[PDB]
Amino acid sequence: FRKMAFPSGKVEGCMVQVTCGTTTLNGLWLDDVVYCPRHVICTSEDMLNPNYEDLLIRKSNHNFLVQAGNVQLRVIGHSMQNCVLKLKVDTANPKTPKYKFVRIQPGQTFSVLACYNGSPSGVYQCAMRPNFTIKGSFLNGSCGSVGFNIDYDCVSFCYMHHMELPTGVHAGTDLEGNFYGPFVDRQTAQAAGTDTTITVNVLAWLYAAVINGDRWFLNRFTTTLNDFNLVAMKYNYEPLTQDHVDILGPLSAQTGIAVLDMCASLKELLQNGRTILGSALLEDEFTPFDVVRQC
Amino acid sequence: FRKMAFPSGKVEGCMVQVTCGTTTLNGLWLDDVVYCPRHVICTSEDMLNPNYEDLLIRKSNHNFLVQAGNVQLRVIGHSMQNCVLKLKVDTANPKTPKYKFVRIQPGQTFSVLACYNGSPSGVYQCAMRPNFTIKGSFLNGSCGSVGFNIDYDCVSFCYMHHMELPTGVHAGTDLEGNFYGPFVDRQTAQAAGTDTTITVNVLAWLYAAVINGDRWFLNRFTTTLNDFNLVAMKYNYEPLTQDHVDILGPLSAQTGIAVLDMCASLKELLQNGMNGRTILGSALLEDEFTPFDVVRQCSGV
Ligand SMILES: *C(=O)[C@H](C[C@@H]1CCNC1=O)NC(=O)[C@H](CC(C)C)NC(=O)OC[C@@H]1C[C@H]1c1ccccc1
Ligand SMILES: *C(=O)[C@H](C[C@@H]1CCNC1=O)NC(=O)[C@H](CC(C)C)NC(=O)OC[C@@H]1C[C@H]1c1ccccc1
Repeated sequence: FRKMAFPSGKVEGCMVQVTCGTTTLNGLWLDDVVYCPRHVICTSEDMLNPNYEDLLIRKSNHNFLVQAGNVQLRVIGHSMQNCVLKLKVDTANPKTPKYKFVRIQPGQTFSVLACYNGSPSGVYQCAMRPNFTIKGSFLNGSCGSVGFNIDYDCVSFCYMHHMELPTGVHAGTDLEGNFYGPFVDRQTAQAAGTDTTITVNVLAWLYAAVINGDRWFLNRFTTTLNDFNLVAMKYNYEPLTQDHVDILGPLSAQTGIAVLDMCASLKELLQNGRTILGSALLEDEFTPFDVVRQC
Repeated sequence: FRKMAFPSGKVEGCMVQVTCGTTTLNGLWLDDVVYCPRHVICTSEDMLNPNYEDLLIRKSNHNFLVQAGNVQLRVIGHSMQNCVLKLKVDTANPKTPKYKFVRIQPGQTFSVLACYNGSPSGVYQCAMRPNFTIKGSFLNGSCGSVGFNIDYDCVSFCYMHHMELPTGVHAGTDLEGNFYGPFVDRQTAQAAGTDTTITVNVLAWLYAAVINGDRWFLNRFTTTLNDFNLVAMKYNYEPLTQDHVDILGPLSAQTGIAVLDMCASLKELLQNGMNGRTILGSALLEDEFTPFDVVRQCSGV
């Protein structure tokens, strides 16, 4: 059992290089539109507190250089939607997949195709935290990298990268330019809330382990929802609902471990602390969906 | 800092489905050849101890169903090379990347494109353990999935998946059909040796942590290759050579922390544990990043 990204070929086809002044970053070319963070129009000074409306007024279509390999695309329109720029280009991406824009929920996962200069460097899987940050690997030039899931041949884009916070975690927008969490695209110190642990994911992981041999944490003891949720309240785990139980229903079936048998194992691991799938810590960034896909 | 696979696009376009009998697995289609594990030609009873020569003799081209997307590729020939089967096909993959076949060294890493029925489902990063196994995620039907690196525009194919060992680790071959390690493609309990921890990679990871702000484990001490190696041997860490030191040179230069200083820090961590702290978020020492891995990621190649 491994943390696993989606095959990223479908997204690589959409990545382009967008340049404006001395600023360059990555764009998402879908049909005849390139999506990219709006702070591409910003200079050094401007970054501390830009007026994007006024700054955009100062830029014409020709100030934007969209590059797809050894091919320049002509920009012919531009519009600001929230924190993203939509540049209309004269050419439609032949490699446009079937795609949709979604806004995922915290606790959901997606893959990230980290890019630089419109070229992909690597791929990894992230979770959206309850405080609407992600733990990534992004350097300067990586803005415009996107997060996505693949259901069938449909690419669901859900994230576009804009910034690092002083803690070193990351923040960005959906593809309509709306930030996840309270953040603004300005170079100021910004706090994320206190985080918490995605209980439903820890359970699915404990299922993943069982399915893959690790079984030492199981026990004869059992527990109720209301009982488990006092323990969880104390260790800063999200409370478990009947909706979460039902979500875990399918892994319960494959294993014959009732959800609340597994919650008993988790109460005990929480109160008393070997390894589980070779981790010394409880992993909370696999969803039930992820666990079922990989088993 | 993250465990990060190469982008897999160039490889997805080479994955096909190969079926022979009730047995389906994945093949790698490059130019006009499809490469896959040879046990695709086995049934149930054959698995326990097959004579692959005899079994391949009794099979013909029409016995191999190769599907690529929604297109059926006509097989027009079949040879065996070591533990892999080469199926010549009527059409050449128009999506054949520039590629090479390499046999990687233990301690080196590579990306795995996990596939089922010729369809990619996922991608992750692995190391060739010193005992020539890999800790992967492989189910039935995943055989023929490949591991690879990208250097330049060239895909270097280094691994093709064959089997799971009793302990749960995985074993396979290079793309010429030679297994990494002492393993055979037969349904029998098979031992890998005792595994060791890849010391030069652990050091590479400690550099990655310093680069990313995690510094509590640095100390003012230093050591010698010889004095460190006597500790390494005790905790089943590969011994460090002057070659490993020079490989770590570039990361030494960027952090201005001397290799043997970091070895002093590793020494302390092994003898004292992590005292409850973490490092790059981990409660254990990671050994599946090469120095090359850390540099590619901490500089954006
Ligand atoms: C993409 O253009 C880039 C990616 C950043 C680069 C460093 N790591 C990353 O993920 N984005 C930016 O540089 C941001 C542009 C603004 C928001 C329009 N700015 C940014 O990320 O600044 C880094 C964090 C804010 C600074 C900070 C730390 C500690 C105390 C105060 C401020
Ligand atoms: C790919 O077709 C498949 C992938 C395996 C299946 C389960 N997990 C995997 O990675 N390969 C095979 O099934 C192998 C074909 C043989 C070599 C002809 N066989 C295999 O993987 O056996 C599973 C483990 C070895 C058996 C075992 C355990 C304990 C004691 C004795 C034997």
